[PDB]
Amino acid sequence: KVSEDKNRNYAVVAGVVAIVGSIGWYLKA
Amino acid sequence: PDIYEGSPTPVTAFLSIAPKISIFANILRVFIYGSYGATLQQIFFFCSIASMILGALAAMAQTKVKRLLAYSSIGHVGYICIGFSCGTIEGIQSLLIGIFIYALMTMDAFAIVLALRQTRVKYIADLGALAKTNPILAITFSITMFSYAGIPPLAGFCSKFYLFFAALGCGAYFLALVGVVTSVIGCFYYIRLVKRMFFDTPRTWILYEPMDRNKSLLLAMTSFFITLFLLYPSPLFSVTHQMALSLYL
Amino acid sequence: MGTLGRAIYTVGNWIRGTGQALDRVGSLLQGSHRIEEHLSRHRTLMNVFDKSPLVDKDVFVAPSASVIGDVQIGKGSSIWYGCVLRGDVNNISVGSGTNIQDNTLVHVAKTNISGKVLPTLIGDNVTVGHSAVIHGCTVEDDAFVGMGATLLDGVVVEKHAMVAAGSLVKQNTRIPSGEVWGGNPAKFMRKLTDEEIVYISQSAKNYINLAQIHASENSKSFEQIEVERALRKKYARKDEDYDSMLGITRETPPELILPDNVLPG
Amino acid sequence: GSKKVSDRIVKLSAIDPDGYKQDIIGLSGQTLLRALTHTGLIDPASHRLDDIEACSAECEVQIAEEWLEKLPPRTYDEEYVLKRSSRSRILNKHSRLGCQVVLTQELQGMVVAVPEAKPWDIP
Amino acid sequence: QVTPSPDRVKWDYRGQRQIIPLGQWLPKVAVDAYVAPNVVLAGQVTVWDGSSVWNGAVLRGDLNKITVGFCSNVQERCVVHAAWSSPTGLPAQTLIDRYVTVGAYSLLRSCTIEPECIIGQHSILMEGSLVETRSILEAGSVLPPGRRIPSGELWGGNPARFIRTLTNEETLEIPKLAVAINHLSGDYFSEFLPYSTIYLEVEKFKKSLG
Amino acid sequence: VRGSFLDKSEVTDRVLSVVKNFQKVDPSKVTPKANFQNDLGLDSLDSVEVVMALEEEFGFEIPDNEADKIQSIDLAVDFIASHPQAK
Amino acid sequence: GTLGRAFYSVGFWIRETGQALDRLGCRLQGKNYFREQLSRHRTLMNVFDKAPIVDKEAFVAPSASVIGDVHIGRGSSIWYGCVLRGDVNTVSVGSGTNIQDNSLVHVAKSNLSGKVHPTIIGDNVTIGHSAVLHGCTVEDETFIGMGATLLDGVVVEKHGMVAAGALVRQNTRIPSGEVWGGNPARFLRKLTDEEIAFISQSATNYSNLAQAHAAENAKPLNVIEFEKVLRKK
Ligand SMILES: C/C=C/C(=O)SCCNC(=O)CCNC(=O)[C@H](O)C(C)(C)COP(=O)(O)OP(=O)(O)OC[C@H]1O[C@@H](n2cnc3c(N)ncnc32)[C@H](O)[C@@H]1OP(=O)(O)O
Ligand SMILES: CCCCCCCCCCCCCCCCCC(=O)O[C@@H](COC(=O)CCCCCCCCCCCCCCC)COP(=O)(O)OCC[N+](C)(C)C
Ligand SMILES: CCCCCCCCCCCCCCCCCC(=O)O[C@@H](COC(=O)CCCCCCCCCCCCCCC)COP(=O)(O)OCC[N+](C)(C)C
Ligand SMILES: CCCCCCCCCCCCCCCCCCCC(=O)O[C@H](COC(=O)CCCCCCCCCCCCCC)COP(=O)(O)OCCN
Ligand SMILES: CCCCCCCCCCCC(=O)SCCNC(=O)CCNC(=O)[C@H](O)C(C)(C)COP(=O)(O)O
Ligand SMILES: [Fe+3]
Ligand SMILES: [Zn+2]
Repeated sequence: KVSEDKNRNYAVVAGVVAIVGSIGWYLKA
Repeated sequence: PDIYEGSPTPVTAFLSIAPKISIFANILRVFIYGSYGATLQQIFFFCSIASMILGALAAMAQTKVKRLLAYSSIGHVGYICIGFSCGTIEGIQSLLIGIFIYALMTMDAFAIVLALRQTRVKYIADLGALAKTNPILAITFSITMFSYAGIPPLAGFCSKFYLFFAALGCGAYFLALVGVVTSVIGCFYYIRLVKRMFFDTPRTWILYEPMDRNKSLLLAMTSFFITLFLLYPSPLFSVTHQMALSLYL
Repeated sequence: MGTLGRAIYTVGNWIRGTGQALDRVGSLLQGSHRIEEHLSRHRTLMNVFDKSPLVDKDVFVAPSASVIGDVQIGKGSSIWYGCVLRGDVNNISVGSGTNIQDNTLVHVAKTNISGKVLPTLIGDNVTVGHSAVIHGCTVEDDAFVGMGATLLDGVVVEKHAMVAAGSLVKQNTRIPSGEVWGGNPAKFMRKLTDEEIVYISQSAKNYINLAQIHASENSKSFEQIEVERALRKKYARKDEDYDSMLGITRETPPELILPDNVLPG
Repeated sequence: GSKKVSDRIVKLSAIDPDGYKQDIIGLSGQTLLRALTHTGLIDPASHRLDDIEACSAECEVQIAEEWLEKLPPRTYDEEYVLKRSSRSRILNKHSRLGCQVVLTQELQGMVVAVPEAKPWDIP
Repeated sequence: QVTPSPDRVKWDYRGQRQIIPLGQWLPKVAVDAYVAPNVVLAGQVTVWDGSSVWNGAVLRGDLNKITVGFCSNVQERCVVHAAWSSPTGLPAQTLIDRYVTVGAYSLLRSCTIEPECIIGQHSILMEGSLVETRSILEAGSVLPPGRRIPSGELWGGNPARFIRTLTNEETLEIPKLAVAINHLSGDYFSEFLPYSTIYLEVEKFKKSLG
Repeated sequence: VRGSFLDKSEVTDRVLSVVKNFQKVDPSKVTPKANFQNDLGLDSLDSVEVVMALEEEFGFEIPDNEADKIQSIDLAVDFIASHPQAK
Repeated sequence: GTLGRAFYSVGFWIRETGQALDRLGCRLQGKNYFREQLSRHRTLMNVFDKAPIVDKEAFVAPSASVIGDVHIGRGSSIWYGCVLRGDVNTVSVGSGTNIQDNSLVHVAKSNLSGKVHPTIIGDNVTIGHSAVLHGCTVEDETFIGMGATLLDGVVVEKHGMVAAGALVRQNTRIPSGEVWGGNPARFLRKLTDEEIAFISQSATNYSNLAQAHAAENAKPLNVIEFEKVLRKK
């Protein structure tokens, strides 16, 4: 129901932010 | 040679490349940008000839891989310093081209050496039957050797071409003589490795552990560059002409 | 945990659904020719004809072994990888401290061609070598059966007797005490020296010790397997010089150390 | 079976750097180095081939002249390797490269001295 | 008395583990070697590049090292074992060198097989025995402890005896047979992805039980 | 050139002299094959004495589990003539 | 054919990708159960399109290995530990034939020694424990003694018998009614009529025993054993 590893969740957020920010960086340049 | 052999192999790989870049930057900006003149170009002239001869002979004497690569690098810095000696925009450009290409070839060679150090490669003879136990690795290492020998159309052919281009024009027929002899000696001791991996049938084989992803990717890219650089060499040619000009303007 | 945890779990559910859909599409592209791997249906111990194997507490039975029907195995014995003990039409009895080596077949008969049909009786402290075939015969205590040997119905191997590796022992042959027989057909070769009797005993006890480490490893759960995988990876190499710089001494964990009775010394 | 490993076994004695004598075993037709590596008297990892081109005298042994007469004379390359590998750059007259000595039935009972191991494992 | 345990596993859903570690002794399999799914490798076993181990074979390195060399094959239902020591006094590891074809149903214990040999089907090689390079053993051969097969010869029988000397063409054929068997093993290797999907079956079997 | 073993002839002469001048050995039974106990009238204490004398003259210690085999002059010379620690 | 193999290969790419995606999804949820070492043994295994065709009335022990193009007839039985590999050529087993525990029925792995012969086993055949059959033909109502080895090109004619532990050399023909044994296999004696009766009756008994073992193995997997293995400590 829930992923409990907090550090893993934060790393997942960081990877998602990297991917989305890279897409936006390409798009707006 | 002693420091290169005795240091940990990653140290040897790092020392083989970066300090040369930095110190040639320094040499260009001190001497080329300064002024005592013909004396110093003669310094580098005599040291280039001495380095080519001694590197070729000593490398021919070596039975171990690291020492062979060390003496090979000594010979190649002789080839490179020929460009500094002739004191022209094309001389500086050729010196820069030689450093770039030697650095990428050395990176390729030391990626292979580091991959093989997982099974403690020490002697040239330890490469026996490599064309059987890892065919694509034996081919990759063979391309590096032929590039080191300067066989066209591999990237290594650029340094040989400028060595003779600088001698014939400046009138240096003794330098051209020395270049021919030392190039042939170098080709012999480079193709000795290819013979060991492809022609020999030893009684005992050494089976090597496969390399990690990092070294495989680096090797793959440097191997495409070495084989295919002379199909599209314009960016290096332009960037190095730019750099040679920027020293004075 | 929390809202972020729940959202990541839901996204993982979506990714899993997509992955299994891609696997199904790839299976369709292969023309459905690939027979799918499935849950293991092999039973190490199985009933047949309402006969259950009687196996002592401290018996190593390799998971890949097949013990079927009316089979009795005594204390300290060991059944190794790929062994088949099929006690379906008759009884199989294995004594104490007896090893049945890898890929061995033991079977019985309901009725022999002639004579009194007898069960398969393997005594105490018996060594049976790899890939042997034991069929409806009797091996008495402290006997040795070589690897790849075949014993046919009614064969009796007496106490302190040896059947050489590769031998074919014809039906009703008797191997007397103190002799070694071999060949195809098996025949008398020579007497057994006292040192060879000591060897046979040594074989049996060495196997008793080997069975312990194999039984311990084969019975480990998933979690312990993972723990020991990580521990093995951590201690596979060393940098004792950097440890001395740190002033520490790394010790091998006890779950990676074998008992001394199985070490070569 | 009319052909046994015992037909090729060569009885040998080796004196370790501590001076203690050990009875070791090797096959005829194989090198003295292999016989020495069987029991770890010489580290097998330090000399993995039996080739002079892969030798830095890690296989070096000292043999008395009574057994030296029963061996072929040292080649120029062997003496070169031995001399350069010497700390004092002096050629020992009783030194042999173990990788270049092939065991024969005539070497039954040969006594060999194994010197202290040289560093071999280049960083 | 035969006193059983109520907790002994009758059916193990995982099946027999292929890789059996023994303390720190972990079997080592090259990434380009084929090992059949039901093979058991235990303890000090090394399987090198290009080699193959086929269905039902057992390689148990709990008393000594077991090595399968470059481009060698151990075929169906072979058992390879080793002992602490050999009667010959030489080290008792089982060494299968390169380009060696070990026929199906063969039993090897603390033997050495030199490069480029063929072991016939249903053969037995005992403690301390030695097969020299470029030799062939006929099917059903029995090599007693410490016996030797001289190089370049064809042997056979129970016990094995000299039959004839091999021709050079025959000895040239041996590495070809090893290479062909490696080529066949490639087809089996290509049938297995890096992971199985059994864990999904385990998952649903668990869910149906709550 | 530098060697590692004493010459056989030198070791033979050295051991022969050591046995000849020992205490109770007339220099007439001392042959390069003579046995200590059977042919020299020496008891076990005296044979141990002689072996210990062999140690001083060649400057190194002979293992206790090896001295039990040196019973004559030939076995002695066989031992010291090939031992690298001999000087 | 070649197109079939191309699609089979591409299919593996898609499957590899999907399974990796599933593992990623499990990792995001903190599950490591895909790391479990579970047996990849398949009782029936295909090699591309070469797949075993097994009659519904034939017993195949779960631990047996049937690989490639292998045909098993009605009332036949493949016992525990058996290995049957027809890949370079085919293997066919007739009706009412028992292949006993730990037996090996396979074909030549390579055509180096000539064309690879198939293995043909007729009807009501008995193949003893730990026998080796390699590219041979075994006609109806014959007996192969256990631990015997039959090499390629061998033909065992009807009512032929191969004694236990025999080594029948390549291309040997075993005539009808004859008992051959030893290494190499040689004529021993003629078969008696009682032995023919035992051949037939032993085969019929094996088909009934097969039935019993197939019913035993077909029972549902016990969930108590599963829970015991799961909850171990
Ligand atoms: C630590 C683990 C312990 C264990 O569990 S060990 C289990 C695995 N190992 C085994 O099963 C192998 C046991 N040892 C043996 O079987 C062995 O052979 C054996 C122990 C009979 C015999 O080995 P030997 O070294 O003692 O052989 P012999 O000295 O007696 O030779 C006699 C003779 O028999 C012949 N020979 C001997 N061995 C055999 C055979 N077997 N068959 C046929 N013929 C043979 C041989 O040719 C010989 O020459 P000829 O007669 O003139 O021809
Ligand atoms: C239903 C339609 C939707 C289908 C979506 C499919 C999209 C999938 C696209 C593939 C993305 C591939 C990304 C490759 C990176 C692998 C990320 C990963 O492995 O996750 C890891 C690690 O994750 C990270 O550290 C950062 C990367 C995660 C970010 C990318 C996740 C991809 C899916 C997005 C899920 C988050 C979306 C919601 C966020 C709130 C989980 O943690 P650990 O198990 O501890 O890692 C062990 C080490 N190892 C990497 C080998 C597995
Ligand atoms: C003309 C140049 C001047 C002269 C120099 C010549 C230098 C070479 C000497 C020639 C003599 C003969 C050389 C023989 C080499 C050919 C064999 C070979 O290299 O095959 C390799 C093939 O090596 C390669 O991988 C080469 C890859 C280079 C890629 C270059 C192509 C770039 C675009 C292609 C796009 C992808 C493919 C498109 C179609 C699918 C196989 O390697 P293995 O070690 O046998 O096995 C590999 C493992 N596995 C098969 C399982 C994957
Ligand atoms: C110019 C000639 C033609 C060239 C061709 C150009 C084409 C572009 C190249 C395309 C690359 C194809 C493959 C892309 C997919 C692979 C993605 C890498 C996966 C990854 O994360 O790799 C990690 C390791 O990092 C790595 O392995 C990455 C590091 C690799 C080294 C290269 C970069 C180093 C820095 C720059 C060097 C420049 C030198 C030049 C002077 C983890 O890997 P894993 O998960 O398998 O675990 C390894 C056990 N630890
Ligand atoms: C500077 C000095 C420092 C150290 C001084 C130490 C002084 C120690 C004084 C006491 C030593 C002893 O008596 S220690 C005791 C010695 N006593 C015995 O051994 C009695 C039994 N006799 C025998 O064994 C034989 O008579 C015998 C001839 C010995 C040998 O046997 P052989 O006949 O087969 O050669
Ligand atoms: Fe050497
Ligand atoms: Zn049976």
